[PDB]
Amino acid sequence: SRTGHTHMPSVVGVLVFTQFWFWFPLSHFLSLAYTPTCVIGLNKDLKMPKVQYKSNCKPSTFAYPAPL
Amino acid sequence: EFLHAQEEVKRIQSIPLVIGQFLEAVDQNTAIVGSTTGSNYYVRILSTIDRELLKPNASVALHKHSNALV
Amino acid sequence: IDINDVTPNCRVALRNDSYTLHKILPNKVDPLVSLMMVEKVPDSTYEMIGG
Amino acid sequence: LIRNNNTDLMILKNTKDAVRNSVCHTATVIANSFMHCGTTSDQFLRDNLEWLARATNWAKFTATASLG
Amino acid sequence: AVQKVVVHPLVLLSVVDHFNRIGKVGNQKRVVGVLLGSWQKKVLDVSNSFAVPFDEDDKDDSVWFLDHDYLENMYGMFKKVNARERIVGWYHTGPKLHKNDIAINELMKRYCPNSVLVIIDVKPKDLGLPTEAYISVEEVHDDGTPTSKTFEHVTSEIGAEEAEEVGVEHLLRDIKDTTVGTLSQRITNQVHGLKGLNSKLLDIRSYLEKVATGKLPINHQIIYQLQDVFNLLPDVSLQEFVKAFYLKTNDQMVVVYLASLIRSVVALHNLINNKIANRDAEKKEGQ
Amino acid sequence: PAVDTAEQVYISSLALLKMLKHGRAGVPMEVMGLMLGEFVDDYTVRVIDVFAMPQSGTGVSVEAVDPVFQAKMLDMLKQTGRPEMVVGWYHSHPGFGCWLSGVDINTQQSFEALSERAVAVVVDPIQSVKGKVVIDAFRLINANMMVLGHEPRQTTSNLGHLNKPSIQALIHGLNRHYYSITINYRKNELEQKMLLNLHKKSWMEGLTLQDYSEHCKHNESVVKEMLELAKNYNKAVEEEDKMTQDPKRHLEEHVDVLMTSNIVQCLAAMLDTVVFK
Ligand SMILES: [Zn+2]
Repeated sequence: SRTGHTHMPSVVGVLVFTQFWFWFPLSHFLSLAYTPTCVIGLNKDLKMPKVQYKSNCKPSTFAYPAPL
Repeated sequence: EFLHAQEEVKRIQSIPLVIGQFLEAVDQNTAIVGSTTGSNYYVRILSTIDRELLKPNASVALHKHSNALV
Repeated sequence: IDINDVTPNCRVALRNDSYTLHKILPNKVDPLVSLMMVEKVPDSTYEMIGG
Repeated sequence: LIRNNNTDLMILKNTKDAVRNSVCHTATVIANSFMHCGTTSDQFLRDNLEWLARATNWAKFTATASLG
Repeated sequence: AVQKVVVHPLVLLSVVDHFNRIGKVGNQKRVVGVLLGSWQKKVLDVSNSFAVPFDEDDKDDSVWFLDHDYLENMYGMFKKVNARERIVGWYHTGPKLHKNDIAINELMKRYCPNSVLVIIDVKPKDLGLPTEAYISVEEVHDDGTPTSKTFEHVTSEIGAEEAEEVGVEHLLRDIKDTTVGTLSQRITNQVHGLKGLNSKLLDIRSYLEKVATGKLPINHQIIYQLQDVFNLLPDVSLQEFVKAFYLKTNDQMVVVYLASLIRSVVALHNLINNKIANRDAEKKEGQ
Repeated sequence: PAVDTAEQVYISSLALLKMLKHGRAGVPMEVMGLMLGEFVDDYTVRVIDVFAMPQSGTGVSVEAVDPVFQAKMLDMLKQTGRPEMVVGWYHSHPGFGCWLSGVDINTQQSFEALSERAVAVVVDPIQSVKGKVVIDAFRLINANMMVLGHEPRQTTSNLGHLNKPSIQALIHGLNRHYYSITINYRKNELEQKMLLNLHKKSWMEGLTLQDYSEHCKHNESVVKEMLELAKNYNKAVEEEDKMTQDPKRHLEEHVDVLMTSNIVQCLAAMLDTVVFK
């Protein structure tokens, strides 16, 4: 997890995905190993307000791959 | 495993081999032979068959199936 | 293999059961002629000849 | 994920074009599933109904799993 | 008589499979079959076998139902499949004999004059072969003792056709040993030899204990062989032998010394080459 | 429904040994037999044992089955305690490859008609040189499925692949009329130990000593050879280091053999002197 705790869904998903050599349908278990790389700000009302996060780095070391 | 592979090579250098005349050496570890069956083949030489002694038109035993010079 | 290297009267190797040409071998030479070219040069020299 | 669903479809289109075998077919299905996981966007599967319909036996199992 | 019997891997596997299937369907101490083979001098070649239906009363110890009709039918069909394999004996997968063994060997002698029992122990041991061979001989004991129709041991061995060697080797490819003497394996073989010698000596000592106390009678052939063994024990404290022994040990040790010296010199050459290579690489990297 | 490229035929140790024996015991005549086995669920064909067929002279075909012999011996094997169906047939191809010919295809079609899971196995005893068992299972591809564009066999897992199909089988139509099933072997620990008993050495040979005269002769011979290699290796090192392998390698092999043989016999002699008094 983000705090260092082992992510049980993620480890289970990776193991079962690795167990696709014997059964392709289990190859989808890797979905459990997908974690959104999101930082989401919530205020007291538990609704997402329009905030502007500020990262001090070049806009090419973390940008989406360009369409080719 | 290395010992096993050595033993396998020593085995493929087996007993029921077929006589033939090594005609010439094309490259390293490959040469042309003419088997006493009356046909000429482009076969592969095993390793360390004394290529110094392996002179053109030399009596040599051939693998019965692959015709390799062994 | 490129065809252009496959000239008439040249030896070629053929795969088993498919007779597919997969190598160009040394040109065939009559054994009597082949054992007629000099491989090991004599040891005589122009310094061994006088007059 | 839905707000940021910056997925690329041309690469998947190229894979689909290059595919010939059922193995690669299910591979493309699963890769689409991975590239669309948590995005709820099945645009590729709703566009290539003929391709998706060329599946059979456990390939249909895998395609439905990709949907999930 | 028969001096040797060589059983085959196919026979061993068939016996094991027969016992397994019988003990899976039901429960029985023994399972019985016929052994088919050929003779070459007094060397039987047990190259095949087939199970026969057979059950007995383990309490009575004298009632059994070996199926002669089944035996002959199977023998005929095996003759049809292969002809150079005539009934040469029978086998039962019992670790120990029974009072029924003589009777069943009498039954089998109708199909073979020199009928031989082969006890093939499905339980796998670690010192000896899984087959023990017995031939029923009944003769007036020159000993002068009452004579009873009993078995006599026959030398047994395991041999294989080439078409069986290929299968055996393929099946054992994963757990096979090298077909060459590597020093570790040779030392291990010597240790196993000591183990086997100790086990055999222990068996002989236990038999001597039993015969001495009185549980068993004195077997004159056993005692003769033991006497000959003790006659055959060498004398290693003899001076003329100690001197030759030291001479040979010194010869072997000088050969070993030369070998080790050569090996050390070669290793030094290898390290010289490695040091030079490292020097060259670091100089090139620096420049 | 579609058989996938994951089914395996589990040939027992006894079945394989019987197959090879029959093949090399009736070469060159095409030997044949039935497979007393079991289809377990959909991916398993357990060939528990085989069942030789008498040589019928008319090659290998349905005419060679001799059904009366089949029924009689199957009934008697059941009596023995071996109640297994006939999961296909085996027949040898002595030296001319491991595939199916037209008659083989017809026979396997008949077997599939009996039950559409039977596998036709082929063993080539001639090229089954010890160390390499050239055996292969097969089943036919329905004429409709191939033309329909659908693959002959489903592919749901990576199991089943990892096998390189033979060039002979390709040129004889491996995938156009049939397909090669993967052969697995069911080896029990007890069976493996029984197999080991074949060449298992005796404690005698473990504790025995090489002839001493022969040992001395061998040591002298190898030491002379190692002397010659030492001279060669000296010249090689000198020339290479003056202008800046086979001698070193051969010398290492000779030193290794000398050390192992001499040490083994010395220790065997020590053990004998202690143990036998
Ligand atoms: Zn055939």
